[PDB]
Amino acid sequence: CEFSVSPSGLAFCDKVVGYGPEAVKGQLIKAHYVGKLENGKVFDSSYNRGKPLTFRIGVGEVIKGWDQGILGSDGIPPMLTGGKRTLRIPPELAYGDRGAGCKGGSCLIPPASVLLFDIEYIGKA
Repeated sequence: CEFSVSPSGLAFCDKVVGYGPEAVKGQLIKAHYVGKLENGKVFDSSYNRGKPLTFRIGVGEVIKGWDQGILGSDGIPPMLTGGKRTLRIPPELAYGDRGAGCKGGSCLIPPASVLLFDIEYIGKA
Protein backbone atom coordinates (compact mmCIF):
# COMPACT_ATOMS: atom_id res chain seq x y z
CA CYS A 1 0.00 0.00 0.00
CA GLU A 2 1.67 3.15 -1.29
CA PHE A 3 0.51 5.95 0.96
CA SER A 4 -0.71 9.28 -0.35
CA VAL A 5 0.57 11.83 2.18
CA SER A 6 -1.63 14.88 2.78
CA PRO A 7 -0.35 18.36 3.82
CA SER A 8 -0.86 17.46 7.50
CA GLY A 9 1.10 14.23 7.44
CA LEU A 10 -2.05 12.12 7.69
CA ALA A 11 -1.57 9.52 4.95
CA PHE A 12 -3.87 6.93 3.43
CA CYS A 13 -4.27 4.25 0.79
CA ASP A 14 -7.64 2.86 -0.27
CA LYS A 15 -7.09 -0.91 -0.32
CA VAL A 16 -10.68 -1.32 -1.46
CA VAL A 17 -12.76 1.61 -2.70
CA GLY A 18 -16.27 1.63 -1.26
CA TYR A 19 -19.33 0.89 -3.39
CA GLY A 20 -21.69 3.26 -1.62
CA PRO A 21 -21.99 6.98 -0.72
CA GLU A 22 -19.24 8.98 0.94
CA ALA A 23 -19.23 9.40 4.72
CA VAL A 24 -21.26 12.37 5.96
CA LYS A 25 -20.37 14.84 8.73
CA GLY A 26 -22.35 14.12 11.91
CA GLN A 27 -23.72 10.71 10.93
CA LEU A 28 -23.68 7.73 13.28
CA ILE A 29 -21.58 5.10 11.50
CA LYS A 30 -20.14 1.63 12.05
CA ALA A 31 -16.55 0.61 11.47
CA HIS A 32 -14.43 -2.46 12.08
CA TYR A 33 -10.74 -1.76 12.61
CA VAL A 34 -7.29 -2.94 13.64
CA GLY A 35 -4.88 -0.43 15.10
CA LYS A 36 -1.16 -1.17 15.19
CA LEU A 37 2.02 0.64 16.11
CA GLU A 38 4.84 0.88 13.55
CA ASN A 39 6.48 -2.28 14.87
CA GLY A 40 3.43 -4.36 14.04
CA LYS A 41 2.06 -4.50 17.58
CA VAL A 42 -1.74 -4.48 17.62
CA PHE A 43 -2.88 -2.08 20.34
CA ASP A 44 -6.61 -2.39 19.68
CA SER A 45 -9.20 -3.79 17.30
CA SER A 46 -12.97 -4.01 16.98
CA TYR A 47 -12.50 -7.75 16.47
CA ASN A 48 -10.89 -8.07 19.90
CA ARG A 49 -13.89 -6.18 21.29
CA GLY A 50 -16.24 -8.49 19.43
CA LYS A 51 -18.15 -5.66 17.79
CA PRO A 52 -17.66 -2.84 15.29
CA LEU A 53 -17.25 0.63 16.71
CA THR A 54 -20.44 2.67 16.51
CA PHE A 55 -19.76 6.43 16.68
CA ARG A 56 -20.56 9.72 14.95
CA ILE A 57 -18.02 10.94 12.48
CA GLY A 58 -16.65 14.46 12.25
CA VAL A 59 -17.57 15.75 15.71
CA GLY A 60 -14.53 14.87 17.80
CA GLU A 61 -15.79 11.56 19.17
CA VAL A 62 -12.55 9.96 18.02
CA ILE A 63 -8.98 11.09 17.34
CA LYS A 64 -8.64 13.82 14.71
CA GLY A 65 -6.89 11.36 12.39
CA TRP A 66 -10.06 9.25 12.25
CA ASP A 67 -12.36 12.22 11.64
CA GLN A 68 -10.12 13.63 8.91
CA GLY A 69 -9.07 10.18 7.71
CA ILE A 70 -12.63 8.95 7.18
CA LEU A 71 -14.53 12.15 6.38
CA GLY A 72 -11.69 13.65 4.40
CA SER A 73 -9.52 16.75 4.70
CA ASP A 74 -7.15 18.69 2.42
CA GLY A 75 -5.46 16.05 0.29
CA ILE A 76 -7.70 13.35 1.74
CA PRO A 77 -10.89 12.23 -0.02
CA PRO A 78 -13.69 10.69 2.07
CA MET A 79 -14.07 6.98 2.54
CA LEU A 80 -17.10 5.49 0.80
CA THR A 81 -19.53 3.02 2.33
CA GLY A 82 -18.08 -0.49 2.18
CA GLY A 83 -14.54 0.74 1.72
CA LYS A 84 -11.33 -0.48 3.34
CA ARG A 85 -8.68 2.10 4.03
CA THR A 86 -5.32 2.06 5.72
CA LEU A 87 -4.41 5.19 7.65
CA ARG A 88 -1.02 6.40 8.88
CA ILE A 89 -1.58 8.96 11.62
CA PRO A 90 1.14 11.26 12.97
CA PRO A 91 1.03 11.68 16.79
CA GLU A 92 -0.25 15.26 16.40
CA LEU A 93 -3.53 13.82 15.06
CA ALA A 94 -3.68 10.91 17.50
CA TYR A 95 -2.57 10.86 21.16
CA GLY A 96 0.43 13.19 20.96
CA ASP A 97 3.35 12.97 23.40
CA ARG A 98 0.86 11.95 26.06
CA GLY A 99 0.27 8.46 24.70
CA ALA A 100 -2.74 6.33 25.64
CA GLY A 101 -3.60 3.31 27.77
CA CYS A 102 -1.14 4.52 30.36
CA LYS A 103 -0.13 3.16 33.74
CA GLY A 104 2.14 5.88 35.03
CA GLY A 105 4.64 6.64 32.30
CA SER A 106 4.25 3.25 30.58
CA CYS A 107 1.58 3.39 27.88
CA LEU A 108 0.01 0.82 25.52
CA ILE A 109 0.39 3.58 22.93
CA PRO A 110 3.79 5.20 23.60
CA PRO A 111 4.17 8.98 23.53
CA ALA A 112 4.61 10.42 20.01
CA SER A 113 3.33 7.28 18.33
CA VAL A 114 2.47 7.22 14.64
CA LEU A 115 -0.58 4.97 14.42
CA LEU A 116 -1.58 2.61 11.64
CA PHE A 117 -5.21 1.62 11.23
CA ASP A 118 -6.93 -0.69 8.78
CA ILE A 119 -10.43 0.75 8.66
CA GLU A 120 -13.50 -0.98 7.31
CA TYR A 121 -16.26 1.60 6.90
CA ILE A 122 -19.38 -0.58 6.99
CA GLY A 123 -21.71 2.38 6.57
CA LYS A 124 -24.28 4.22 8.67
CA ALA A 125 -25.51 2.69 11.92
